[PDB]
Amino acid sequence: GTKSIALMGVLIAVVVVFSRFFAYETTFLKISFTFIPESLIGMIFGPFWAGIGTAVADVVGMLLFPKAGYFPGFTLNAFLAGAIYGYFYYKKEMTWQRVILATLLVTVLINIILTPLWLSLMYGVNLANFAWWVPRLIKTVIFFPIQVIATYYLGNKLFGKPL
Amino acid sequence: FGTKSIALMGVLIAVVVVFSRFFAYETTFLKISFTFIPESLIGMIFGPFWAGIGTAVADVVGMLLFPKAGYFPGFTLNAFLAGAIYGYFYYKKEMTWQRVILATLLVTVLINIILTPLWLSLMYGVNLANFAWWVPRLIKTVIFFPIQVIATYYLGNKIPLFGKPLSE
Ligand SMILES: Nc1nc(=O)c2nc(CNc3ccc(C(=O)N[C@@H](CCC(=O)O)C(=O)O)cc3)cnc2[nH]1
Ligand SMILES: Nc1nc(=O)c2nc(CNc3ccc(C(=O)N[C@@H](CCC(=O)O)C(=O)O)cc3)cnc2[nH]1
Repeated sequence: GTKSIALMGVLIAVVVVFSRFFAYETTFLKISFTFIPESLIGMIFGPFWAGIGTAVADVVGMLLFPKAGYFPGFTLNAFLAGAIYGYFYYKKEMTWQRVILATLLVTVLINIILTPLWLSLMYGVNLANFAWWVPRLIKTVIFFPIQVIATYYLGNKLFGKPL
Repeated sequence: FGTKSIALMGVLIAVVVVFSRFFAYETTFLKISFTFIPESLIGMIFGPFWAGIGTAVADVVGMLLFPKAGYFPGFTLNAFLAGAIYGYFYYKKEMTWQRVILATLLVTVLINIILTPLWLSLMYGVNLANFAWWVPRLIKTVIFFPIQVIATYYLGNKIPLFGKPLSE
């Protein structure tokens, strides 16, 4: 489907933009707004194609802007986001309950279980430092509210040609 | 030098004990107290230092009564810190979003995550970190922190103050 493809291209483009220019990016933390386009992309296109949508959005991301370095497991992250967004959100009506438990399953399962894993995995980390976790946990706990408010709102301002 | 501070405080300590022992969720290694509401009132009423001692003793009568689960000091070290934090942010200064958040944040990080699991380390003996030994904890801290910024903020902006503020 073309129409779907145009949409996808633009959306992949926006995800790239968020991660691209307006994130807080430092060596062991990024603060971006890369959750918003991806949940719209989860809503329109559903789990598998939101998954692929965002995974390739990441790889386009690093092919363009590589200085950060490429680590495989981060693109798995992208994919999971898509699937999760899509699976919770495509396409039941947004419910505080479920903007909430999507958003939880994303924060606990990709942000504190896995991203610390990747860096640990191929950056040399003394995981043992649990003063390593303090910015990560300040953040992990501050932005969940932001994320939930924003997602709810976006969720509740026909989607397009998705599937 | 307190004639009524003692009586009313006794009453608040009692509220704390009930909220703590009678009314809230628990299992080994984790809990949701809803004692932040009365312990934050004491931040608001008593300034930091007494609120700290206030809830420290609220803990210890808490355990004079309600013996099983033993007594462990560093938990009452938590209790004094909670009191003192709510005391420092909420007494004599307006409670706004910008500061309910930074109190609830310092209690949460410094006590619920830096310190409490560190006492659970010594008593029950599981020192090591486990993905996901922690996790029910982290689930609880990240789901519930908004509940406290939305409950103590509203504690700070009320429902039917009437008589006299910030002295009583
Ligand atoms: N494939 C790949 N894509 C990337 O964009 C990438 N970027 C970096 C640059 N370094 C970083 C910096 C921060 C975080 C990080 O803390 N990520 C949080 C996201 C928080 C948010 O978006 O709000 C995470 O949990 O993943 C990861 C890698 C390194 N390898 C990569 N590898
Ligand atoms: N001194 C003392 N005070 C207590 O309140 C106490 N309570 C118990 C009962 N067992 C438990 C069970 C759970 C938690 C607990 O995890 N408390 C945490 C909840 C988690 C969090 O920090 O978010 C807390 O908030 O205090 C403490 C004691 C045993 N010894 C004590 N000893």
